Amino acid sequence: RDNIQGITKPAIRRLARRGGVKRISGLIYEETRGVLKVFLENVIRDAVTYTEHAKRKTVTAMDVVYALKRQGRTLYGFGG
Amino acid sequence: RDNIQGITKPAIRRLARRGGVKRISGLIYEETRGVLKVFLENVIRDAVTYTEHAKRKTVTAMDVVYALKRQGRTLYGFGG
Amino acid sequence: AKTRSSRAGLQFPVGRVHRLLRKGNYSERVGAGAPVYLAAVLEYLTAEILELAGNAARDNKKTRIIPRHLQLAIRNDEELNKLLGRVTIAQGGVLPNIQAVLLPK
Amino acid sequence: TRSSRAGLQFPVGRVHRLLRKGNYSERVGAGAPVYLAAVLEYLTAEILELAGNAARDNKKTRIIPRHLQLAIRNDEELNKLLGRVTIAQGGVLPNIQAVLLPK
Amino acid sequence: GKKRKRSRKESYSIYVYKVLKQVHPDTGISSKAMGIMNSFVNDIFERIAGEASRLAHYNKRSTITSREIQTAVRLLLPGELAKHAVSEGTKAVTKYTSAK
Amino acid sequence: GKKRKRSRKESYSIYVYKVLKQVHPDTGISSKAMGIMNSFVNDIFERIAGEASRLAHYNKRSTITSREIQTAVRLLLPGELAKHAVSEGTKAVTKYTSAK
Amino acid sequence: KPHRYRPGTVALREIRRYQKSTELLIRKLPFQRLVREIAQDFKTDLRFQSSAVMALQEACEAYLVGLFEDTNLCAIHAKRVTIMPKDIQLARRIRGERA
Amino acid sequence: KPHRYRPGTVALREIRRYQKSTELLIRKLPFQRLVREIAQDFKTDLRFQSSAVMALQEACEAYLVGLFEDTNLCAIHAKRVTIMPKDIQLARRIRGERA
Ligand SMILES: [Ca+2]
Repeated sequence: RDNIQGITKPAIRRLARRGGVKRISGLIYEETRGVLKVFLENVIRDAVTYTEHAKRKTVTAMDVVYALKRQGRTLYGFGG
Repeated sequence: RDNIQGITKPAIRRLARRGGVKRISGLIYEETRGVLKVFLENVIRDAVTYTEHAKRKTVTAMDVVYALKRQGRTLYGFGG
Repeated sequence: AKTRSSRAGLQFPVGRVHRLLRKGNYSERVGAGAPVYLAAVLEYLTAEILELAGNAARDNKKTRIIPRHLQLAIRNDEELNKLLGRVTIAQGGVLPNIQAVLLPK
Repeated sequence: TRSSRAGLQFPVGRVHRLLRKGNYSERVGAGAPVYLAAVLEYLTAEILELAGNAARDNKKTRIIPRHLQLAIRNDEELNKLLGRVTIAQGGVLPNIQAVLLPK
Repeated sequence: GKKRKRSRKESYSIYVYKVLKQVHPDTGISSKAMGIMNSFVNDIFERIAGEASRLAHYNKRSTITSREIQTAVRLLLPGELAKHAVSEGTKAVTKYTSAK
Repeated sequence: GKKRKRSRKESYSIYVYKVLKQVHPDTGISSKAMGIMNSFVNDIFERIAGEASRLAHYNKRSTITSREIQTAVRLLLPGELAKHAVSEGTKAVTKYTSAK
Repeated sequence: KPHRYRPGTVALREIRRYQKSTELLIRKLPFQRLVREIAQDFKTDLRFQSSAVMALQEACEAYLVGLFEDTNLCAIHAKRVTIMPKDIQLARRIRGERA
Repeated sequence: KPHRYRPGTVALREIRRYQKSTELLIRKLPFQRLVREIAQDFKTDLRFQSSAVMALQEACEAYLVGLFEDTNLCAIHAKRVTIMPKDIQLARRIRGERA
């Protein structure tokens, strides 16, 4: 469908709050969706690359952990 | 006195010129010296480790090159 | 027969570590002292995180370590925070830290 | 020669010898070193082409670090490939922030 | 019960537990927390091993010895962490050699 | 005195010249510049081979083949650069397999 | 009179609340659909381990939380309290994510 | 008729000049003695290949130039044209050099 809107305003505000943000421009929310999307495209492309190299039709968490390590964004706790 | 002062105000001004800076606070010249010393500290520490590991009393260029690669600042042209 | 771990006074599996080294494409050959040295280092580090992660639990009035407890422990120690500066601990959350200028007067 | 059969200037046996000896795996496919070499050559070819054009633009018959730096940093993709690399005696691209200029 | 054993999956968790009971005997550890401790041990294994692999390779040696591990450790860990980790690795080698 | 010390420090420089002469006959290259090209080739050698090593190791495979080199190249190079690198790698393995 | 907090007071509460907690702050389903949607551009008819989507989410939110820290520092640096697109953009430019 | 350039004009000439050139901008000897001075604090009676100290300089100069570019944006971001210590500090904070 068209799911990027499903990253709602309030959910963006929540993340920003955890990030210590007090006041938030009206323009931030679309700007953040762009960044989040860019972030996902890159991580997933490498994940999928790993999946395809393994001749599988199902992305594993390792595919994603390995992709994340490739982006200098190591993740612990999903078999890493 | 300190060799750190051998990195003069005019040399610092040139560096910041190459980095496109037009106008420079007086305070920067010390601040810069701080950063630069910490930079060298970190790179030299790791180079000398490679030297001490090679059982030599002479730091080669390669020692620095491996130290600069480890620190994420890969260097071309010096026996890479 | 007693394990290489027991000879070395360790909890971590010196035999396992030695095999991982042989099977991980690091070198053609592996010294006997290597896996002993390594195992010990991994155990030390592990002990240093568990000491600090236990303290965060006890301070939360909890018996069992969770991801938060690890995170707190790690980021509140300058050295571990450095070691794991580019590492994300899932279900860790962040240290409470509100910038002073954002606070009321 | 292997490099000759593959259509390549870069040494296929050298690459194959470096793969075995470089602790990458137990065993190395015979397709591997052909392919890696060909890539290594292709990339080398791309930079030299552009750095050569940078030398041609400065009335020099010889490529110098600057010419390589100018080739790599004005091309989007190479710049990204070597983002975390410093090129010795390379210098920087002429670039002054707009607000710093006069009116 | 049901047929076919689930396929083996190595972990460090029994050793994390053992170290846990030395350091904090009255303290347990959650499922995901252990996944983290695992991901940690594996991270640092990889880092240390890789650097030792390189050290050995730079100085034209086929063999990773306790020496390489030490040097890698000095390169990788911060100050106090390296000292202790160097002490314990030395202790462990010393102790192991004399128990042959 | 002959003073025999051909240390024989290897390099890609002859093949860089050979490719330079193909893409620009009437230009050359300084010693430092040639050093940068050598660093470059080695840098990218390591990145692909290291990425190729991981593929094989992740998939429990003892053999780095040209498939592992291709996936590595897709991962490591940006969009267009990858496409052509794949093309030239594919072509090369084709042509090699036809000859002898 | 009906009670009202002044602008800024609930914002600070929300901070204290979410910094205390560790739970994911994006709604799991809309995220999962987004993961599947992006993944189609690269390869169609793809399955996902559930843990792979959780991993992907854990990673997204840690990235973005972190990015908001840097962003909040860039707004503060320009004597502002409000984050703006140019703050995010500068942060990212410095991190090296963007040219 | 004594000629005078306005504040900023020569700076602008210097930028243009230095961007065009590639030659190292710190005097080499004071640099070499600083490398030797710091090297003592890890190991005494250490010798340096000349190329080793040159690598270190090429390295030191690229990193600092680069940092000045990032610092310069931090100044501009705060509606200034003058770089200041806090600009360097934000930059290194965002780069992940300091905490
Ligand atoms: Ca060409």
